[PDB]
Amino acid sequence: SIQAEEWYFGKITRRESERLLLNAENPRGTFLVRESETTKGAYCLSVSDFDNAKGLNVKHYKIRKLDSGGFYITSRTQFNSLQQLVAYYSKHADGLCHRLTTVCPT
Ligand SMILES: CC(=O)N[C@@H](Cc1ccc(C(C(=O)O)C(=O)O)c(C(=O)O)c1)C(=O)N[C@H]1CCCCN(Cc2ccc(-c3ccccc3)cc2)C1=O
Repeated sequence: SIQAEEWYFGKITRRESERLLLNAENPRGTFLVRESETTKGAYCLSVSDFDNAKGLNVKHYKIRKLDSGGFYITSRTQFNSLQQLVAYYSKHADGLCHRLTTVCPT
């Protein structure tokens, strides 16, 4: 269960995820997974980033889940679970702003 994961914030809004991720103490890759605000069945991976150009900022990546069982950000790279997906992105930046590092503080 996703509801078991400490990085799963469930039904929080996009604005709220930005409020939590825009904390000065968050290093790049601080993240949380929440429900998509407008796509039934989808989730969103909200991630903190930082560069001199934009300072501290947030990126939101939609996560799709097929009834066929696969979870993914890009259909080319699928996982059997949301947990496996988070594990993979904690080791690979790929198309993300930074590899996932630590769960977002509230
Ligand atoms: C309004 C907004 O924040 N849009 C997000 C997408 C998005 C997320 C959540 C909701 C949203 C919510 O906020 O709840 C909702 O679902 O309703 C909505 C929305 O408003 O509809 C839309 C966006 O454009 N993110 C960027 C994020 C930065 C990269 C650029 N890109 C395209 C992309 C390219 C590559 C990859 C990639 C990643 C890993 C590996 C390989 C490739 C992923 C995305 C994105 O999707």
